[PDB]
Amino acid sequence: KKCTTKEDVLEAVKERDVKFIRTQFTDTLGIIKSWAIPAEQLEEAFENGVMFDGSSIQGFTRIEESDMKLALDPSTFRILPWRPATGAVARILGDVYLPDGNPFKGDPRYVLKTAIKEAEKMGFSMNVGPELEFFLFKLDANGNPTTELTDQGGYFDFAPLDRAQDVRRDIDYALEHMGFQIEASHHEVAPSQHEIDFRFGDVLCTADNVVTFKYVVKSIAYHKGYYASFMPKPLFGVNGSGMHSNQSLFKDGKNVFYDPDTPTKLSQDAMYYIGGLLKHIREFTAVTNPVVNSYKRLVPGYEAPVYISWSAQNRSSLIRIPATRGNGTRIELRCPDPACNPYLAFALMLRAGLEGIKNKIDPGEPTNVNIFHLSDKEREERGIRSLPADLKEAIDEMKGSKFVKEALGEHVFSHYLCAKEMEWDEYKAVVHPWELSRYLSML
Amino acid sequence: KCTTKEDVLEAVKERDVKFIRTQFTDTLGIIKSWAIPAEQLEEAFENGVMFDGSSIQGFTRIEESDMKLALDPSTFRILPWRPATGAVARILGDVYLPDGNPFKGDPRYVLKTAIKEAEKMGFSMNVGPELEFFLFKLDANGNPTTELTDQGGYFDFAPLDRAQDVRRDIDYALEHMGFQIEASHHEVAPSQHEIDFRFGDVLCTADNVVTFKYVVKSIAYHKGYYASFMPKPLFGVNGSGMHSNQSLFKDGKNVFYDPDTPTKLSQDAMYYIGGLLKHIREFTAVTNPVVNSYKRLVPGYEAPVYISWSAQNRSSLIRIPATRGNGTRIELRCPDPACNPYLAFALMLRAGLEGIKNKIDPGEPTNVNIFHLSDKEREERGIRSLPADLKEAIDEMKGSKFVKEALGEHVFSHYLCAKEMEWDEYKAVVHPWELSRYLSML
Amino acid sequence: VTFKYVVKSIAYHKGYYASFMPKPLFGVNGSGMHSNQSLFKDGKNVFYDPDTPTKLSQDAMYYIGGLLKHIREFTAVTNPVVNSYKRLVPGYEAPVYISWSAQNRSSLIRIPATRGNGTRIELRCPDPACNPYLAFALMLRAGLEGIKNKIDPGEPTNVNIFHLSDKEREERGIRSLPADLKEAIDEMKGSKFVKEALGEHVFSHYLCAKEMEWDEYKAVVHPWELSRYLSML
Repeated sequence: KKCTTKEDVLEAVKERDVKFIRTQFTDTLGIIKSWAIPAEQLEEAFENGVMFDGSSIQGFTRIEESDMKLALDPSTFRILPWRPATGAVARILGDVYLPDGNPFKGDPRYVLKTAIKEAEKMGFSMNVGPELEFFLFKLDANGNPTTELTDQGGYFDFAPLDRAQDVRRDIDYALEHMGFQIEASHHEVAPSQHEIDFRFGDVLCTADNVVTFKYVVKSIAYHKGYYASFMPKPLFGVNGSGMHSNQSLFKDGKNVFYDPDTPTKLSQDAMYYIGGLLKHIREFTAVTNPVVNSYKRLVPGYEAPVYISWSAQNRSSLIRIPATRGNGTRIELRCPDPACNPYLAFALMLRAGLEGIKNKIDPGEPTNVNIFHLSDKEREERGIRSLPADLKEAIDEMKGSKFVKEALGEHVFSHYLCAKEMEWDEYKAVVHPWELSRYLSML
Repeated sequence: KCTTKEDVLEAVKERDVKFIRTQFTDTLGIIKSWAIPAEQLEEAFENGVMFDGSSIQGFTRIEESDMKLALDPSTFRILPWRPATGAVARILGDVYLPDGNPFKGDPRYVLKTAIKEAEKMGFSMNVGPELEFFLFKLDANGNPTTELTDQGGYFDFAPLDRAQDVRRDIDYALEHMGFQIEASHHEVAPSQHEIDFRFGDVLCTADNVVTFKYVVKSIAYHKGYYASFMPKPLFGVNGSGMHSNQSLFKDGKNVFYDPDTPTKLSQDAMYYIGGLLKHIREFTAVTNPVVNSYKRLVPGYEAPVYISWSAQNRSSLIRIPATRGNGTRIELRCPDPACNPYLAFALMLRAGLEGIKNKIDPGEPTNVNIFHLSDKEREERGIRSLPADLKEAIDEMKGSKFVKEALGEHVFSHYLCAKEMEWDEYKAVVHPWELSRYLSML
Repeated sequence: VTFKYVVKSIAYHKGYYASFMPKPLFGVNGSGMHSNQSLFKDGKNVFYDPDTPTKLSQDAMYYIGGLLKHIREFTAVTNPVVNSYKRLVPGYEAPVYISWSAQNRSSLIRIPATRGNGTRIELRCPDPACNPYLAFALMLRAGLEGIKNKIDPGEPTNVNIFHLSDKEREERGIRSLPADLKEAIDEMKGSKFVKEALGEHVFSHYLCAKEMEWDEYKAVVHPWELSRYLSML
């Protein structure tokens, strides 16, 4: 049954011996945040809100407002798929308020809700189906994460068939009976790599679910003796991990990307939505691909795209349009990796698409050729631009962008860019073992 | 018997089936799968399932990659393990392009076309396959090795230790998903085993050979061992083959049997053999698919490296067992377990059919030891060899119109480009045998 | 011959090892024995012709033509072991394509800039495992029949041969050296030119021993096979 009121939640806590409640939120960068509330404190939390330190979201960097209130949302209450001896555990989410009663604009979830409100002002709602690729590694003798493989299978192989076969099934079962409604899962291209495909769904509940997925999957794997890694590129020379984001807009339950009267059966407003996405994706690549290691995945030779193009036929464009029509018409954006903040990243896809629809942004021609095999002049003649090559280059693009600044809000915009600037400055000064291998003998 | 999607959904509910697995192969015989939650199954039966065709045909080309699997309810089978989370089952189906026509690059589709062509003459094919594997140890980290589990030989009662129980559990698991073993025995090499399955229609049999490999492997892994289907994992002992016994039936009767001929074989039996002998060189690349396959096809062991048929010599490339009647059969001995069985059985079927349509004489049987003859002696007999390595098998197949039409152009070309890349990789490797032979010498 | 065991003895005695394997390490250059040769007659270089624009005699061209006509027939002499054909793979110094040129320095046969007395032809396929007596004997025999029979070597190949298609090479008629020792053995087994130049004794002794060598190698199961297939099949 569906939890709608706090009394539904409080009744369900009683009936199922739920002993601890975990809040679930993200900081600016997409790190999963939480704290533990005993069941005994929960009714008061529904009454007065819960005070907490906003530095958890916005960092310690600046003197700003820091005592926030979490107004719990009973419809986000969901029992977690493990039963400790101590009792059942659940998660819940909420809205963060400043002491004056105004919503805190720096919560990524509020940022998505404002994009939702914009789409609603135009009569639209957005669905998303994410595709989460990940790696299943071994723990070393101390229980630490490693990159040790659990299998050497490839794309859609029925692998692994040892003990890890049971762990993979466990992860699937836990999500399904949490209530995820997985559509499918397969082995992906690289050794020990996997993909679980979410059901298409309301964008807010989807972004909420992507965060929950990350730690449920890690906890299941850890407790079985394995490690689930959402690194974009843990291993050189094999495929990285992405989070392709299929999406569509609806006007009261009618897919707005479908139009049965056109030769492709795609609507005009679908193409404008693509045009807006292609117009701004460079300016927020730092959001969808947020760490240094993201751009080791954004290199040629694998499932990762590097060139800004759209296409139906070519399964490797940045924007790909599946063959499905009718209600399930969607466009797939392939560049994002799973290290991103899904709230900030879905919100900017939605804002970009809504601008393309509002401004009639023609996306141009589709690129059906292999873009890797082309020359610069051909790409230049085609006008085929490439995504930022590294995090610094992505940051600078974002820095100059008033679209991204408006969509995210100045708080989030500036907090994000400062911290990413600092991480690159830490990365750039490191002398890597590859440098000694190449240069120590030589120089 | 599973006949309808309503039979399946009821059995899924009744037997607590929580996960369904699809089951298919790519162009190169690799087994492929994805997992469907049992909550998705009713929608899957109604709408099909969309999946990436790069699973079957690879990534090397821009071609149609959005396929649809239409689930076939009569291929639903519960797997022989019971996880705490609930039961598991495998299912197959037919693959469709978005425009609604069948996808021709599916190896199962290639076999149906051979079945469909053979039905234009009123012929149907049965297969009883004999699968050899090695039961090896795992190392400390749970990974495969070639370390022996026993030192027994042909038809020995061995192992008698804990691996005695693994072998039994493997035979038990297959029998109780409905494989109907005829017999299993220890094979010539140490730690080598063979399971002989009952005769069935070639489509059911090819589906079951795919199921068998991952079932056997998963059972062995879960008991702490490894089941290996390499052709030649170990130098200087026997390799593993997939001998493929076959019968053709018409009007209910065995096409190969004739009670009135001296050997009690029908004429079409000899024509079927002639067709196989004519074309076998041209699809050794399919029945013997990897580089390691031609370390098994060297003289000295159970492997047949010469093209000939016989009833008397057990080691001829084509053998006729003494059984007559409705069980008259033809054993084609050269294949190994790495082959795509949909592609192998279809090519055998077409080749046999070609022999019957064009009345291809098989020539004389070879009743002697072909190894113990000279190179001129066998040329006196006109006895040819099977290709000596993968590159040679590739070159024989690239120039074959029979193979190209039987597989279709998409399969033919994909298969050849991939195998050509595999050989171009292997031929540049500097092996440790070369250092041992040459480092001091040169 | 003196060079190989003097170097080996010197190296051993100082704590090192000198290796003439054609290809001891994968993925880095193999080792060749490049063979510069010149013909002389009455104290003058047969290959040099001042009055031609290129300054190469017509006899130089006939000598290259003879080498090209016959190099496939005795690659098993110039490259005599299994490991020879792991250097005869694309990507490194070693040729695999039967061509000639001056401007391209990759060529199987190259003509350096040198003119006058130092005019020479360079054959780049041999490696230091070959028998120099047999390899030079067949070099000289092949070039001599090119001069005897006025064998025209065709056009030089100045482009990068790797960057072409088998249609491009089939258009140009650029053939490949034997890819492994078995292919070289078969090619030599049928050459009447190699048999007559070497004599029945050497010809048959050499081929029987090389076939025995191949049969031993072809049956071995290599670790590369266990890495690739053991977990997969």
